[PDB]
Amino acid sequence: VQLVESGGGLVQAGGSLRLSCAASRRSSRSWAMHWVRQAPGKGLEWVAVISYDGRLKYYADSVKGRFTISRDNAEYLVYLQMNSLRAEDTAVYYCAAEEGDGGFFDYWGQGTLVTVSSGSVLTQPPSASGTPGQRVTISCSGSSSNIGSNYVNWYQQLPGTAPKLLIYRNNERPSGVPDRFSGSKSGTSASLAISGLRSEDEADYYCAAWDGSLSGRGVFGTGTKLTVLENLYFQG
Ligand SMILES: CN(Cc1cnc2nc(N)nc(N)c2n1)c1ccc(C(=O)N[C@@H](CCC(=O)O)C(=O)O)cc1
Repeated sequence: VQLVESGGGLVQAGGSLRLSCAASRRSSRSWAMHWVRQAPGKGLEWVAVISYDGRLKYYADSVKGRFTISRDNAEYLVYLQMNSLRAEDTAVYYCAAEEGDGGFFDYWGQGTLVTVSSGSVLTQPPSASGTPGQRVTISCSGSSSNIGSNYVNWYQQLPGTAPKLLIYRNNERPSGVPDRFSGSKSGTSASLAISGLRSEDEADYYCAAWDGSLSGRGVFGTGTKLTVLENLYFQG
């Protein structure tokens, strides 16, 4: 199962660009489909969601009134129509899939880059580091409306790759995520714990929840860059 975005490229400010998200296989389950974007060198920003039947849509405040999400279930395509494009919309655009109302993105496309030419917040520590074998913790603090009212998920983004689900529903691990990774949630905060730190763990880590009067909008944490130091932690 592979999601494939297309339609990216260079576009003039004020123009309209339509992105598409296709799937390598069809599913018997019902999937809400999302768009998530990431400006070069910046964090993930949730953009929009469409319900399985197209009845319900939600948008981030930064794109409301300009972007339209739609889907063609017969052709098995999801669209993001980006109108009135601004320089600030320059980003890699991912389409992501959520089964029903689970609240976590199981599948991500590779993303498509959009360059526009002009010529509440989940707080995370910006940087974390440790030596091999050590245990590192990464906090994510929100409010009663987001973390205090929803499951918290965690996503890992290795350099030059699409984000991947790491922890869902506060503390559950997908198949293929070792028990070294563990999540917890208490009140308005959550934390990701990485024990037995390894070189492969060097990546960006994002917490994620939902917000709004009915938690209809997605929200990603500010992001934490984890560095696995090429150093010992003995005294000497
Ligand atoms: C999330 N999704 C892609 C998906 C779903 N709905 C869409 N809906 C629209 N309108 N457009 C798409 N791009 C689209 N893509 C999936 C998810 C899982 C499976 C999948 O695991 N299929 C298994 C069978 C198990 C299953 O049905 O889930 C297989 O072997 O083919 C396929 C597609």
